[PDB]
This record gives sequence, C-alpha cells and structure tokens, in this order.
Amino acid sequence: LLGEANSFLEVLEQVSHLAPLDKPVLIIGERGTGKELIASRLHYLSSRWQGPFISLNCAALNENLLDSELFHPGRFERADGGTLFLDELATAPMMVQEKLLRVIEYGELERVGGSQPLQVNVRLVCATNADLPAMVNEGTFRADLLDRLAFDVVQLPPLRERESDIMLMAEYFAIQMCREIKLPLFPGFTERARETLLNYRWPGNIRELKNVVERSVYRHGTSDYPLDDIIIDPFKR
Ligand SMILES: Nc1ncnc2c1ncn2[C@@H]1O[C@H](COP(=O)(O)OP(=O)(O)OP(=O)(O)O)[C@@H](O)[C@H]1O
Repeated sequence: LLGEANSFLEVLEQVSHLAPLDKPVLIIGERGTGKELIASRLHYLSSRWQGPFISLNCAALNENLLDSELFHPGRFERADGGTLFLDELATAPMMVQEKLLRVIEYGELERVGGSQPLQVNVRLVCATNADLPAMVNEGTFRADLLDRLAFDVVQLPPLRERESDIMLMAEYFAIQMCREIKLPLFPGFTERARETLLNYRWPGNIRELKNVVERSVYRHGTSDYPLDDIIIDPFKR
C-alpha cells in the first residue's frame, strides 16, 4: 500500500485497531480509493486471517438475486469463520438491508421451512460513496440498519485530498510500466506533466491514476527524454 499522506496514515492506524474486533465496519470513499484493499487488510490483520475472505459487490448481480446470493448458497455461508466485504451498499434493496440488519442483530441466516436457521460467525465490512445519513433521510437507506451497522467508519481520502501522494504513486506506476515495456530507466516527469497530474481532480482516484500513467509511459515510449504528455483522456486522441 503506497502513501505517506497524514490522512492515509491515520486510516491505516485506525484499521490496525479495528481489525481485531468482530464488529462491523463501514468504509466511505470514492471509486478507486482503495476501499477493497482496506477491507482485505481488516481481514488479514484480524484473528480471522486464516479464515476465508469472501467479497461481493452488490452491483455485480441482479437486484432480485442479491438475497439468495447473500443469504444456491450464500456469501455469509462461505465467509463463516472469516470475513465478508460488501461493496456498493447504498444500492441494496431495503429488504436485503432489513435482512442484513437481522443477520447482524441475530447472527443467523433465516430459513423458510424444513431447514432450521443457519448460525454463522462472520465479520462484516461494507463500503460506499453516498452520504448514508443522507440516504436515511431520503427514505433510501434504513435508519435502523445504519444505527447498527456503522460501529465505526473509515473515511478514505480521495487522491485530490492526498495531493502529496499523487507524485509518489505516479512515479511508482511509471516505473512498473517501464519494466513492462522494457525501458532501461523511467526518465522522469516534466513540470508540465506534474502540473497536469496535480491539477486534475482524479474522479477515478488511484485506479485512474495507474491507467493514466501507464498509458502515458507507453505513448512516450522512451528513456531518452522526460515524460511531458500525460494522456488523461484517451477518447480525445
Ligand atoms: N494505497 C494504494 N497503493 C497502491 N495501489 C492502490 C492503493 N489504493 C488503491 N490502489 C489501487 O487502485 C485500484 C483500486 O483499489 P480498490 O479496488 O481497493 O479501490 P475501491 O475503492 O475498492 O474501488 P471501487 O469501489 O471503485 O471498486 C487497485 O488497482 C488498487 O491496487
């Protein structure tokens, strides 16, 4: 994990204290900010580290199949003894959100008839970029679920608020790309390059930075001169 920005370092410190708890954690941050990497850290730094790390994006699946996917068997079942990461929570159906509250509140998976309810031992982590308290007031997120799910909140800073890290990360990603394309040395970034990198708002944050930098190193294609042209938008040219 790259970064030295105070705001990022306070997140890592926080994660180190939260990881051993069995309490549910909410991660707030923009796309591409490393929320999944932090969730993975919460799992590997916990007592449950030898246990499974199951993950699921509540947008990587049809709305009507969330239920049965979550609770065919489900992610909870798979994460038993382990940890479950749920990205994109602010677009889960209310019923899944009320059922989610029940699994949190009661520690067991509801079973209709026949089978008795299934006891699970799962550390939960969720992630989003909504003002969840705003979705509660909007009738789009359950006030009761939030009152219990947000035991604590990890706020991951966007890249534009970790401005000291933009060049550190850009240089790392550029060097890795130089290795991929067999250039002998990364020749550096011009000041024009650095202005471009630092003045851009990075709506896709670290994912976007890596792709931008890699593309730019490739287009440049040489170690003879410093990299001047940062290609933010490949759809222009
Ligand atoms: N601190 C970091 N150091 C190096 N790479 C990072 C860092 N944080 C994120 N990245 C990289 O950026 C990309 C996105 O990270 P990740 O998927 O964890 O973020 P995310 O917030 O979960 O994104 P999204 O919700 O949009 O899927 C990945 O390539 C990841 O390796």
